[PDB]
Amino acid sequence: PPCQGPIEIKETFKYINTVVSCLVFVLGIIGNSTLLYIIYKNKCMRNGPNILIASLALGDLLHIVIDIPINVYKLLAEDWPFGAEMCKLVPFIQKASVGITVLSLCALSIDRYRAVASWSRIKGIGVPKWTAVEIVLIWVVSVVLAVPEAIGFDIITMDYKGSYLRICLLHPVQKTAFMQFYKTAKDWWLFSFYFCLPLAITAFFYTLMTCEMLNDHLKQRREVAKTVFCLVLVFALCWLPLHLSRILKLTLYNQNDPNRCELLSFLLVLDYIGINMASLNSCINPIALYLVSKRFKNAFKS
Amino acid sequence: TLSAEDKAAVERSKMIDRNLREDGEKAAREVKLLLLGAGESGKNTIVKQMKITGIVETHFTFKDLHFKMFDVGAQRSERKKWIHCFEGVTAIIFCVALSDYDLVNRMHASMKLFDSICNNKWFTDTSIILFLNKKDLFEEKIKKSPLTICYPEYAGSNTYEEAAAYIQCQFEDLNKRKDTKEIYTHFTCSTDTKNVQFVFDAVTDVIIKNNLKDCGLF
Amino acid sequence: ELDQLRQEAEQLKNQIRDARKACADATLSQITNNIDPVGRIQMRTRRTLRGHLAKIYAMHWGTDSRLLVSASQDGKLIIWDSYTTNKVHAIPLRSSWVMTCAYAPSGNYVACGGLDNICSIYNLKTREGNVRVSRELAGHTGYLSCCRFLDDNQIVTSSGDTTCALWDIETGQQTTTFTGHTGDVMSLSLAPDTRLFVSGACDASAKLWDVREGMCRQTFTGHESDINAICFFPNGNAFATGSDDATCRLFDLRADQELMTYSHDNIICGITSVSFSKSGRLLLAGYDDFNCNVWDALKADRAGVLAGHDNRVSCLGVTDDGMAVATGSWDSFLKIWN
Amino acid sequence: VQLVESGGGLVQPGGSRKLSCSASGFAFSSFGMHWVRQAPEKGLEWVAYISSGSGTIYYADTVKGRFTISRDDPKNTLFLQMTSLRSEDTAMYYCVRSIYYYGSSPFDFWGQGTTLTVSSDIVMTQATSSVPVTPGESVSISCRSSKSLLHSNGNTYLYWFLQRPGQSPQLLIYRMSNLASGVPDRFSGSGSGTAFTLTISRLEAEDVGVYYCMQHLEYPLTFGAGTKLEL
Amino acid sequence: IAQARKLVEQLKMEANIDRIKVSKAAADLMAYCEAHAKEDPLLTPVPASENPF
Amino acid sequence: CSCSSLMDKECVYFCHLDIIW
Repeated sequence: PPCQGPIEIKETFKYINTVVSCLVFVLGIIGNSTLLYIIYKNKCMRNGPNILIASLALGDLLHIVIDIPINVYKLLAEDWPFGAEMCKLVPFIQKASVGITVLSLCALSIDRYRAVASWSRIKGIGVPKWTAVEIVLIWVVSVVLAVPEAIGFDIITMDYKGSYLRICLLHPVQKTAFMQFYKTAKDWWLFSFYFCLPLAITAFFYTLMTCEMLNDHLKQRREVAKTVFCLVLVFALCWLPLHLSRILKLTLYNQNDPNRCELLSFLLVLDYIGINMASLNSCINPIALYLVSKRFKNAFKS
Repeated sequence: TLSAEDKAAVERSKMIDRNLREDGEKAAREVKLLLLGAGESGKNTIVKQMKITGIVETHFTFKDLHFKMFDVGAQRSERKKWIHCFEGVTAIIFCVALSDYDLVNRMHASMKLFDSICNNKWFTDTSIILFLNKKDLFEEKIKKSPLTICYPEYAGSNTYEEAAAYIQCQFEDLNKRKDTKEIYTHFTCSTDTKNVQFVFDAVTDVIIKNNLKDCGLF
Repeated sequence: ELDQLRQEAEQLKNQIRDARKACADATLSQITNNIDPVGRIQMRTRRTLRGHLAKIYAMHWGTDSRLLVSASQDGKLIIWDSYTTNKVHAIPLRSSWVMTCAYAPSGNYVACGGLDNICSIYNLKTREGNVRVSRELAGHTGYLSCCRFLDDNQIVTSSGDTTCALWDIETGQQTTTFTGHTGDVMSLSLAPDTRLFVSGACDASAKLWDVREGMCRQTFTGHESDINAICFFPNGNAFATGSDDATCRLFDLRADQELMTYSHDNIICGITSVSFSKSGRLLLAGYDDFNCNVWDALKADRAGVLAGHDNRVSCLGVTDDGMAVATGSWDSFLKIWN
Repeated sequence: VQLVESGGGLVQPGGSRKLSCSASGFAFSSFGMHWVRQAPEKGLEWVAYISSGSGTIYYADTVKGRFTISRDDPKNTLFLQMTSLRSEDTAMYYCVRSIYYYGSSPFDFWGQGTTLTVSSDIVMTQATSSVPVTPGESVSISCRSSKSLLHSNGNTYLYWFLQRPGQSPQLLIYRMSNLASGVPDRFSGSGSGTAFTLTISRLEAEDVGVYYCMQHLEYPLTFGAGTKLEL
Repeated sequence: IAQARKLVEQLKMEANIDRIKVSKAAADLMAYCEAHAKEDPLLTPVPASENPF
Repeated sequence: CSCSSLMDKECVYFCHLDIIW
């Protein structure tokens, strides 16, 4: 059924979102750039977490560079003048960047828990034994689980009653039956693997870290205990709106509800805010390292 | 390319490299302690608890970590030319005797040596583990002697607990940093392995703190 | 009566000083400006030798100019093949506290000394195929600075005993003992003719001795702090010292004086190891600010910088061939700079 | 040092037997090990090789699969077990130690040998096989190759062995120029690719035997037919 | 008292040395440096034909 | 973004204005 059709993005919404997204983009790229520069200087403290922070920062830079520019252009032209192959590839790399980011966060969580629970290999500065396995496993699982998006998106120009569309949508009809099965409930699997699993594993590992961890000794036991928990809280808080928006647009979308036009418009507004917060979560990790360790504090202050 | 003998020579070097890393990982799972202190300041008695011509390396084990102690203050040599050899040590065990506070300026010499090595460039982050030896005789001699003799600008009651507390805080204030370098205090409780438990706990603490610093979480 | 001897001593010191000044009529700076400088020197890293997992404190080349032995604080000294970066041997030490590792000019033996006051001699070419200790030269009473070989049977060591001794491998006792230094001797260099050697101590004084006779012929002064490194000029008539003032002064054996100081205001750290080149035009230096310097031994102007190390360079040596320079720093890496 | 092997005896064709060599007096784990077959009348032939730590095994193409070797470093023993023997395997087997680094001398020591009776390679050719000599006379022995033994690194991998009548051959010169330890200085060697020579100066007694030229550029290690000296 | 006697004896022994002019030593140092300069692989860089590394 | 059919002019317009995700 046809609604009135007030499906549009507010002019003031574009005004605030463009500058906010650009500022988050600038802060994200510079923070990850100097993190990679500092990591390449940290050869006296070369360890597993040293590699993992670089991997998270590099994937973080990739995510921001490939997400912010295109999305902020969706507020000005909203027509996608890009190519068919680029339209078929950008979602794949974006999902790959998200995959490596969350897995690196998980990899950080296990390493920063084994530091206090496994004080048997007490020292040794270099490259660890099986971290090379984990980093490769992270980078291969990401693409293996992102290739459904690689072959899904495709431009098709429908004739709207007043314009000629250029949607880069997941096509309802495709060749492979597995793709139809995937896109049937893609949002649920996206929610579980990217939000719920990295939220549960990192929280559990840090909870184990605090339990094993718990004068100045006990105060610093609690200081790191609140630090990791606040870090996980930041991750969950900032990554929620994207997955919530996809869930709402999936099952709460009706077929004969007059409120659908308003619902979709606010769903778009929520989704734009969600991508802003996801980029904010991306930039969070350099801030967390700076506001905790004095080593990185003076490294940035140099 | 490489010939037959060159190929076998490379295989020999790789076999050597494997054995080097094998011994390297074994030595990594081992804690080194730079023991030192004043003359007859409990070092002769500490080694008898932590054992069962330039370096007297004392080797013993505990629950784990295979502690290694290099007694360097007993031999008579220069001050700070081999001190760069001991950089990177896990901890430094300083043994200061409380029975030398009346013998003549020994307490001053111990304190100045503590100040010199606590602020040293090499040992900026390495923790120092204190050991106040001869506690019982210290109580007896402060019963037979006043307390203001050692420190002219300090006044207080002539009781064991306040004297132990005041000397402990005086020693700990001699450092210029507190966040990175840590000082652990004890009193050599009796002659049992309780001292060994204390140093094991202190070494466990500093390993955890440095491990977190490597992870960027501390 | 003792003051009379003190008065005689200062009178002789004064008379030596003015005789030294009288023989001084010019400086090396006022003449080297006539000859053109080389310019800029680029030292590109060729080989990085990654076998040690602890800071290395000394290394030495072989006269073959291909093998070099390096000793670190992890308890093992490794024999390296420079051209292919191969571990020819790995010798476990009986005490990880090691300060030096020499190489016999014939290549048959490698010596090693440290905080145990013993320079133990290892035998490389053996029937059984395993490196075994040949001798242990105890009897020094002080930590060892460096051992140097004359032949396969004679070795000169300088220890913290404030003395230098000439040992004998086959017997085991020091035939000749050199004394006269006040502080501990921290460096030793052998002249190319192998007849005289120069030792550097904490007295801020460098003196050379008659190896055949056994007593010092003359003693040089002028340094302000302890001399951490001394290397002979290839011609054998000069040596360049190294102190903690970042000054690599240069002295004359025949003129019995000092030619020119090598002072740069940008460097206020300490010197760890100095050396020359095969021709002797440029002298290298190992500073405490994590990088190696390449001076000009005649013009006294920095002709380059070698800064591939992320820690202080504890030792550096030049092959007698003259091709490469091996710098080993506390990051457990030997780096070859052609 | 000494290498002593055992386990050799008459077998029927198609049978199996295992040869064991016991090593003593040196670091057995640091040395590679070679098996060489000396035919009842012919010259030396190579069989198999095991590196240090058993990380590399090579075989002659004539005994591939049929033979197999193993070592047990903790008990200092080398094994050569052979299955389905042919009639041409009747020979005397030596165990030879060889350690490879810069400046080493492989094939330095040879085992005594154990008898046995059953009822594309770089060809090394010696033009002569028997030259009469007298004491006090200088004699040159030349042995050619089917390919140049000079390598790109400068090493010319050519070896010379002297098998005195009655015992195992010993290394004289390694890499065609370097005299082995314990040999008199009167020997000499030089040459180039596909052209090698060994000049002996002031020949004396105890120098009479068969001289074998062995190439070590690549496996299998083909020996020469051997030149025999007579008085 | 004996130590001063030893030190002054060593100083007087070092006093009787036939030293040479400093300009002479500087000239010899210059002469040796330039004579062997052409065969210095560090002073004058070597092409990648005599380079082993 | 994902729709059920290519005829409902509401979801496809929504996919037009949505983000790349």
